[PDB]
Amino acid sequence: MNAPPAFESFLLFEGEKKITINKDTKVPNACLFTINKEDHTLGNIIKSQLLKDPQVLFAGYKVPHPLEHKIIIRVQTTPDYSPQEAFTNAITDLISELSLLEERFRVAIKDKQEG
Amino acid sequence: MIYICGECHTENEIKSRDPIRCRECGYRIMYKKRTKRLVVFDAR
Amino acid sequence: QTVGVIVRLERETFQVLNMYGKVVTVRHQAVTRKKDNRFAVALDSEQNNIHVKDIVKVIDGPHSGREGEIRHLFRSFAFLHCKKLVENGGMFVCKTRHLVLANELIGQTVRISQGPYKGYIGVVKDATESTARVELHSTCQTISVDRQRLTTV
Amino acid sequence: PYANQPTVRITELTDENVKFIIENTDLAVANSIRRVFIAEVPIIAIDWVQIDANSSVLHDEFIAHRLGLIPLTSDDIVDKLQYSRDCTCEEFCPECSVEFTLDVRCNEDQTRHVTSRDLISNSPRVIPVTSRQDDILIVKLRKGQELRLRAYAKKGFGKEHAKWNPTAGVAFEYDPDNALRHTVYPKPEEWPKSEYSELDEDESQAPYDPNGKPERFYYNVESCGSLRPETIVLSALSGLKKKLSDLQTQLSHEIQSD
Amino acid sequence: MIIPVRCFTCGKIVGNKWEAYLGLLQAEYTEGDALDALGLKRYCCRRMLLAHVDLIEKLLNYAPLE
Ligand SMILES: [Zn+2]
Ligand SMILES: [Zn+2]
Ligand SMILES: [Zn+2]
Repeated sequence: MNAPPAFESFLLFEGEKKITINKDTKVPNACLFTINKEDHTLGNIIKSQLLKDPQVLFAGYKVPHPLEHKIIIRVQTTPDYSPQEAFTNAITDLISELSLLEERFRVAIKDKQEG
Repeated sequence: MIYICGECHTENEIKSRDPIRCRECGYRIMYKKRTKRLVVFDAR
Repeated sequence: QTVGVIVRLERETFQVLNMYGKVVTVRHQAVTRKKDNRFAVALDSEQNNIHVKDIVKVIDGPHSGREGEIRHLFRSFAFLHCKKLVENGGMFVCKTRHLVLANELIGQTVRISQGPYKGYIGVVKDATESTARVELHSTCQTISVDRQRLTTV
Repeated sequence: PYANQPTVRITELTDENVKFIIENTDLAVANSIRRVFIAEVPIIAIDWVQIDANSSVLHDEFIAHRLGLIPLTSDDIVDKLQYSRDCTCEEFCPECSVEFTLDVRCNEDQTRHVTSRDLISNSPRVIPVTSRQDDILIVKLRKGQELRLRAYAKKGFGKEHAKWNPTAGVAFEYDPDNALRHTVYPKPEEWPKSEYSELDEDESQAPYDPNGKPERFYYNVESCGSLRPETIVLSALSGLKKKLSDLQTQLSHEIQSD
Repeated sequence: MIIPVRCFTCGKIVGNKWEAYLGLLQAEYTEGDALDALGLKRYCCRRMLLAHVDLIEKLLNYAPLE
């Protein structure tokens, strides 16, 4: 009766925005990225890849409610480096790592199949 | 209207204001046939 | 087709003025009570929007020159009451223009053809010009979807 | 440039199983790959059923539910198949769905097993997995009982419904000797060793590693049949990369908007 | 009533294994040996065939209305 549709966990409706950046004024060089229709799958990798950056002073993600589909990633960087640049670099490194992983997986699968 | 008889399972065409009774065996519990309207389920 | 106002009570009948300006004798069961539209708006001869309880003058028709209070309103006729008038206890009817101020989708089976509900079959319980309430055959819910995403089976 | 450089070692590869090891990566990356295995790998499964006749003892939604869980061979077709929502067709077309039909009547005095062999598709590529072991039993019919239905199978992933989950069992583990002490055993001698444990029989745990991090992850991905088990992993890596690419595109739009 | 298509816990196909399980039990297999011979290794899948009650056989004793 009050069952949400199964596509509501991953589909943006009309007028919904995929990612929104809001600079919080508590501390300098900090931003909050609100990503709609995402879950722990992207939040965890983005948080860890930001934690690999020495210029990132804080990297965290959270789901405010499991019944809603929304990820908040708080990124605070050093003053000579922006949180948006940190987020872009983290996504770029994740994409490069996943492409390398996919190519090496294809190579290893061809090695296992051939012998 | 077509009503399937309860025990002999034979279709009976009766009109309105007629008593419910089977033409063949006289059994008087009859069921409606399944509708011809388009029924669709998500396979979930 | 014809409405009226009771102008006199009797033991077994009524005297009722019709919309046309004539008082006829009808019985008690011969009429049914009409849900009064207290909020009807009409146009006079100079496009002033007249209403119930308004003080108006009649400048055309049989009762031209008379002044009364609007009681009941209809398509092109206005029902008035005037305490100076001895006829029908002051009851008379005039034209609205003789005065001066002083769905085909509901019940049809339907298929959502666009959006995230595409392929679902339902029945339109309630429809407007923009959106329609489609009671879905596949779930236990009635969704609200715009009619441009709907095709009729 | 802080990207990992992960390596892959395939230790086992059958028609329903890939056991592999990913080294030199992060725990978050490994877990996100494991989650995409279950929830974000698209396959083809039945999602639209109309039933012209159902005289069986099981009702119509029961039969539709059992039809949705039958896996269909989605190899090399789900990549070139559109989503129904993203398709420009009015109802259904070969660009977004595969049509199945079923028409079984039992006219013999023994029970008729309506199985997945009776599901007939117009696409020769997308067929029930058991039709390519016995067949998946849909319903049993008594004499005089009929099942006649028309289905459409669209593309989707396990985040929407579990019938689009391509995996049976995603075994995932790391640090098999508890060197990182991520779990703390009250009595370590009471605990059995794993398949990947590198300890002798007298030991129960590895010595504690204070500088260690999860750096080697063991997977056993078992396929339900819709995709080959290596195709699940390749499509999972591609799908995670695509999700990150779309997120980077929207992030670039949001950055340039400000 | 009828054997589930999927194991509830993991999603392994157990709907094509009920008749093979009954045939193996008719071949004087123990239930554990029958489950091992069917490839049901996780105990979540083994309880799907072990605990199944085939009520559709009892439902098929009643004559169809048609
Ligand atoms: Zn009869
Ligand atoms: Zn299409
Ligand atoms: Zn299982």
